[PDB]
Amino acid sequence: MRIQVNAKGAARLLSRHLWVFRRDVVSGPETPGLYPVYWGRRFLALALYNPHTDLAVRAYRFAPAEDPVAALLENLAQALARREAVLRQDPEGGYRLVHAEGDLLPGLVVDYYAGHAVVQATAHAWEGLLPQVAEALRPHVQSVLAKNDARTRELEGLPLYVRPLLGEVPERVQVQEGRVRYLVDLGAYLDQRENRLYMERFRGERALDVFSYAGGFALHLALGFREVVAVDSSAEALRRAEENARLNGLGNVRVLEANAFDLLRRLEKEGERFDLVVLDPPAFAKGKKDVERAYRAYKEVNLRAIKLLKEGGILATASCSHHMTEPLFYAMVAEAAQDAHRLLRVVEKRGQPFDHPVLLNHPETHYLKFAVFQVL
Amino acid sequence: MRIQVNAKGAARLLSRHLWVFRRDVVSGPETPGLYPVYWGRRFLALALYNPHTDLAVRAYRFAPAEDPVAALLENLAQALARREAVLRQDPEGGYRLVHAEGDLLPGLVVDYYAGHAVVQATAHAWEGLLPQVAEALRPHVQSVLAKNDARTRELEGLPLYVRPLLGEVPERVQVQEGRVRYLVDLGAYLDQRENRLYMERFRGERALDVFSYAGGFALHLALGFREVVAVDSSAEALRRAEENARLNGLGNVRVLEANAFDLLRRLEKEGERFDLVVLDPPAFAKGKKDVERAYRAYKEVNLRAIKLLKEGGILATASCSHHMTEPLFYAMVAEAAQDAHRLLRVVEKRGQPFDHPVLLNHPETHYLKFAVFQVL
Ligand SMILES: Nc1ncnc2c1ncn2[C@@H]1O[C@H](CSCC[C@H](N)C(=O)O)[C@@H](O)[C@H]1O
Ligand SMILES: Nc1ncnc2c1ncn2[C@@H]1O[C@H](CSCC[C@H](N)C(=O)O)[C@@H](O)[C@H]1O
Repeated sequence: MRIQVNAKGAARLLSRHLWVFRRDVVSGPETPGLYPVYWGRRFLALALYNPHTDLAVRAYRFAPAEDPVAALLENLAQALARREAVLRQDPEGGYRLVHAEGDLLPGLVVDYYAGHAVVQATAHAWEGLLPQVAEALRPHVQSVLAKNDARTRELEGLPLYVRPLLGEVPERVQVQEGRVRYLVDLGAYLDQRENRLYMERFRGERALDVFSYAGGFALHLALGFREVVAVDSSAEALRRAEENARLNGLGNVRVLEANAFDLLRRLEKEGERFDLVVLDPPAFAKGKKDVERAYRAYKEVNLRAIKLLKEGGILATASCSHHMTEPLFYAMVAEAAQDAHRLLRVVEKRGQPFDHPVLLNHPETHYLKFAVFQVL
Repeated sequence: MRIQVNAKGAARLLSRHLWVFRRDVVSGPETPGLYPVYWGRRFLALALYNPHTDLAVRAYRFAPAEDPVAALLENLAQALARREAVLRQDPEGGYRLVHAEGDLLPGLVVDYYAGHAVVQATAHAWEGLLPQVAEALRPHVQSVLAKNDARTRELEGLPLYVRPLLGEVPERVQVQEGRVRYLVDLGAYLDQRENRLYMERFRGERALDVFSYAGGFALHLALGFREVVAVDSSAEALRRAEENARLNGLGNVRVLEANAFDLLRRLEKEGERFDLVVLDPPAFAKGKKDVERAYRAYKEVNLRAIKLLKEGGILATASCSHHMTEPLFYAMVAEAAQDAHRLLRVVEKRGQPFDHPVLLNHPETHYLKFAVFQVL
């Protein structure tokens, strides 16, 4: 079987982007699987293919190989390899083992929560290879969970479920993130792992960790701040926080359930002023249409946090959405510091950690933005 | 005396940008100096003012102070302070003491080359304060040179010259940059200091440091690469390189005078292939008009270096021009890796070191872009 694509799709794969959408496909196999892609009789790549989706082709190799399935399971080896050296030098931390496209393993995500792996396939061809994927994980895991309930799997013609693929997987587990530890529900945002560690270098009296979830940022901040106030919407989240709090021996970490948009503008009126504020909200946009409205949401919250800071305070602001490009994200923060009539010096601009790889030729692998500013 | 500005200029200073151009000024003192700025009878800031230039106002304080000259010399203290802690923990390295606008000291630049300071005033009001500036520098320098030959000083109505402002300043001096040392002509690009140190983590056979000047990158690379080949135009530059080379005890550092644009496309034909390439060209654009042509220049050289790399090699590419914004710079590198049909993974994205501060509300303080990619 061969996948044929037009001149547009051919150029995309030659520029090294991995996706070819349906409208640029001419002919393709009858069923989902691993097939080679051509532009006439010129080989372009090997790929994960689905004939029933707008995103039809997902390249994982740009050179012909004897066995397409071997080549794939090969990328998985080299992807697990790039980690290991770190997996044995900190077997208790939380790291990503496979970051889909970024590791040339499209539609596959596999996270490591200190021994207990969690696989996540979202491309049809993977579903049947879950047993091989698990085989490569045993030399490092104590178990493997298949969390395939993603609503995204429905577009692929895949069933929604969740269940073990090796050993026995607990209900939860603790992760050693630097000088602190946290729990995961076999919940954890490994993307901000190294940015949370960055925050340990700051000292001060009051710190306000907004959109904190389980208080990942608060635990690190509690080590250098008199008081820390983790804020969130889901009461279930703040709870995991208090739990992570005591588990570390931290008393200076009071939580506070509420809607950040009301809590902030309010704290500004009551005269509340902090030494460091961390903002780490969620997408605010599911589609290219939310970009406009999302921009305002992000702006408000940042404008507000800036006003809550004392002269000299630190602002750590972030975004994880693929709809909030980096130039936009930074434009917004400047729009916020502008309206606030406050001058922010740039402390540092960070992105995604090494275990969440980014491919230049494939923009969609780049979503995390993390910046640290000092108000003057 | 008071400086009056229209509604546009008033908004610029309220958004915390420091410049107000001539067309947004209503009334101002008869001669250059330090005056307060108002929008009607509403105080906006203190500033360095020149009535004969398009760039009329340069804010250095956004609050009224008893003594405008004291406030200025105060910013200078807090600017020298932010360094010192580092100046005593590495008294032999090269650091920037004053980065103009970024330190709220407009039109003033003062570099430290291991004890020997070099001041550079480009705003008229500073010229008469050079003696006070030098006073704040003695507690740290062995001398102070006034390199005021910048062609830019002519717009300000200032004379072009160069001469000592304290002690005796040598003809040259060595700087301790990490695990290597280099010479300066009382020549040195302190902006790339911390990016050169970053490069020490790489190992490999052949490394090609293009646009190297005195071989700052080559000296660091020689520590982990079999051979290193510093390239440049000015033969006088490569010479300082060989000198810096032997001074470190490095034999694996051959230089090569030539025009990078010819040398690269050529090396591609001769089949030359490297393990790491560093590109650190100059502006390529003096004005907003060169942006178009500059873009192509930057693109070519990057496209070429990418083709010279082996599968797995590292590319460290940079830009120091204020006309090549960051999104443009990264677009160009993607355009290059695209045309090259090579897939580049992002190793790291860095900017300017702490001693070359950037102000969010004032874009012109941000010019350095430094990125590291791994070809796959
Ligand atoms: N409108 C809203 N107001 C306040 N918090 C919200 C919100 N909408 C979502 N959130 C919370 O924002 C959080 C984003 S995830 C936070 C990640 C956390 N800092 C870590 O590093 O682990 C979620 O926990 C979510 O419950
Ligand atoms: N057309 C050209 N071809 C090759 N090199 C050039 C060039 N134009 C300018 N250069 C060289 O590019 C260099 C830019 S400065 C290099 C900085 C150096 N890497 C350091 O870290 O100290 C200068 O030394 C300049 O002489």
